Amino acid sequence: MSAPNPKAFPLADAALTQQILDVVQQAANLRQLKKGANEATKTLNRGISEFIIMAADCEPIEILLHLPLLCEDKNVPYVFVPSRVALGRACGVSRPVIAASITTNDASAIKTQIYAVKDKIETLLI
Amino acid sequence: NESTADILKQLPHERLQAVLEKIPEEDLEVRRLLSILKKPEVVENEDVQQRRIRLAEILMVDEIDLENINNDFFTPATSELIFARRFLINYSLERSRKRLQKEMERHQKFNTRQELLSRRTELQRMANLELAGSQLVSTKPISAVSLSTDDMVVATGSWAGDLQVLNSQTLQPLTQKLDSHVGKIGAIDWHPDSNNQMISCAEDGLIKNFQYSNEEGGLRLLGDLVGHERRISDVKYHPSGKFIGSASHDMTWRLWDASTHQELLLQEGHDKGVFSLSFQCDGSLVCSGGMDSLSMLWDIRSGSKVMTLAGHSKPIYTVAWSPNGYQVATGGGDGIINVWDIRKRDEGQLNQILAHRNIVTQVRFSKEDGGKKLVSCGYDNLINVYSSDTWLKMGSLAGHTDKIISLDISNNSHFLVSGGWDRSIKLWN
Amino acid sequence: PNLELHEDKFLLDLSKFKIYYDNNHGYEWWDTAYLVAHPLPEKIIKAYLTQHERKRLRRNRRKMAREAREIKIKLGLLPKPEPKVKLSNMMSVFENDQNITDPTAWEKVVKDQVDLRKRKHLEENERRHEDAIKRRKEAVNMNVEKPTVYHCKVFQFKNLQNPKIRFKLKMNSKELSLKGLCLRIRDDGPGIIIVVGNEKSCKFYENLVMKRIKWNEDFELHTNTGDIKMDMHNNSISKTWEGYLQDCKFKGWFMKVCNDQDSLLRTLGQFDSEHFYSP
Repeated sequence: MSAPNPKAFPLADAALTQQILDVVQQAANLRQLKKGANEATKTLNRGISEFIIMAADCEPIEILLHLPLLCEDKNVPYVFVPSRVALGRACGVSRPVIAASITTNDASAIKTQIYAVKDKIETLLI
Repeated sequence: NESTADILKQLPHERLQAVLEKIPEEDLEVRRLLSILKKPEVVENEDVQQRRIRLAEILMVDEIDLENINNDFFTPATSELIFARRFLINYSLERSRKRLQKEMERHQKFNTRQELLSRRTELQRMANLELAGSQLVSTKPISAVSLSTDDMVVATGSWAGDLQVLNSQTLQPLTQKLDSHVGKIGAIDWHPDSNNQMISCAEDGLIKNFQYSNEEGGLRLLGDLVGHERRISDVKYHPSGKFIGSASHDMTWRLWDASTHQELLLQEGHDKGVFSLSFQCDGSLVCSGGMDSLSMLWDIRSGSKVMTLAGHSKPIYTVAWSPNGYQVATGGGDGIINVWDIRKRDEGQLNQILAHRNIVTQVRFSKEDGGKKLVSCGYDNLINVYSSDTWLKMGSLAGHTDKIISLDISNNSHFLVSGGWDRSIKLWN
Repeated sequence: PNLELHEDKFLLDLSKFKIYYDNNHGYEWWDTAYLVAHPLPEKIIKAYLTQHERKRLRRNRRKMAREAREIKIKLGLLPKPEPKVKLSNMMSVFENDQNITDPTAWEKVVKDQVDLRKRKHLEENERRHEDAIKRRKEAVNMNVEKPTVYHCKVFQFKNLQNPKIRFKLKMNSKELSLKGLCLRIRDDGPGIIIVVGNEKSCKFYENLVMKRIKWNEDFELHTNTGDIKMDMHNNSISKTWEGYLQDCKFKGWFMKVCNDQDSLLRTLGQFDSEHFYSP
């Protein structure tokens, strides 16, 4: 690694990242996912989001640091995962992606993976 | 015969297919080379035969060679702090002596019948408790609430890190609010004596000494404390009264004076975050909980790590000392409360209450009465009541709709105040 | 006095205290040393890939294979391909073999020919299907590799008497590799359940205990004499805790019966689990 960014918080570990990124991609294929900052910021304003994933090592980090303060008002969990390049892949994109918002459909197929991971994430926010 | 074999050999598929059979066949054997060769150990979906081919495809392109060639100090300084340790010893030693004597005196009477009635009464009292009101504070969850030594006023810290002081009995509305310079509040604590001061730690790595003025909303900064890089999770006043100890994230719990606002001790020893610091009632010892799941005792006077406690397989959020002073209690991400009494040492050690599901934030003993009950808060939305003798769970109370960051209990034990992700402050009977 | 309450622990001991105190020489086992100039610093995966990286891989994988086969026919290692024929294509293939001359002899060849191709599809399927099951046995052989952390659960109920309930709990525990145990009081007396495993396992089992199985349901039990009704409506289940543990000393999942509330503890006592029971 490199010095993990002090502002990065909650930071998911190795074992949670595998469980999270796997859900991301699993949602990508049902197109319940939304990738990128602005696409994610849109979600919260509307009110459809489930949780946000962000890149920890996003350079500079200040460009996404607004999401946390928005999430806390809409009561939406969030975490950082350790690299952007990995998050890029899971969304089905060649290229680096710093944020992503899974959305809501309560008829969904993957519904029970999501509640699983939010339950894990909200633990990190102590 | 040569030209027939050469053209076949020159061909890429064939060139690969020859290489595939010289590479070992097991999941582990194949895998190890990959990680050593730095390429991804595993891909999306694949059976091992597909995995094996990838090796070859990688081995072919780079023209890389075969798996054959592939494979403690004593720190001096700070005499001035040294002076303090003496003070602590004089204060500590006397206090401990008094405490032990007092404990002994209790022992003599026995007359079990009275006591065993008392516990029953206490449990019944605990069973009854209910909400009085809710209330509001902000739109961020409430990270810390604390009651003054007279139990008339509560301070509430938001994640937004603004503190409003409320009136114990009624709560309505409040006295007056202040939006402090800091954004995300760790903990808030009262000086044991005057009821004129508080202290608050937060995300910015700066601790603020507040003067609470009379019935005025003119809460006044007495001074700021510097030295901390990361967010500060917990802060406490020595039982004495002179010293404040701070414990943050960068593996440094720092012992601070109130008056001079100086760094008396910079301590090290955990390997990740340190999420709580507790001071134990004779003012002899501080126990540090950490994110590395190691509860580590410390002797302030010698500056010697004493007894390391291992029990928590997730981060240890709260470390609650007991009034008696011979027991400690911890809580953690793992949904366990450990209670270690140091006297036994050889074979008594830790009694685990299995308390809560979904973490534990703040465990609290009952202040008066030497400590008997435990009260704790997790994200399970419930709130618990424990004996300190059996550590049987007695009762639970649900009035919160959301998770609970922290809770403090009335000195008499006629209040319980709990604050919550849901943004209210709920007074329990 | 008293017992489930475990008041027994409240009661004070003078000799331990007095003996301790005398040994201590006044003020605990802490400050005994006192009756210190320096202060001490004390030491111490999967990648995915996109849609376009599938194509390129699928095509560059396919290309190498087909062109390699192409040379094999040029070089003469391999049979020259004969035409595919169907009942559509049937009429206009004038390959030298008995087209109009033998009309029903050319029906059979094509109709036989069609089925032989299909039979191959079926064969590739069954052969692959069978191979995996052998391959499965290697999976069977593979031996756990300890997880670092053990998720756990705990459940508590009024009655377990129904056998159909007694049986499921034995199966699924053995089916899912859940370590743990179960206990209860005598027969009709209430009890507890414990389970431990990877977090995916527990969730299945938790679903079973609560939402699938009906503990309030009525059953007609068999006794040594014959069959009799039982009404368990009052019986109910609820979870106590789920959490995390340094090690799971449970070796196997062992249902048992205890007559008292005490050996019940001593049972768990063996596992340092006394606390998991709640009165």
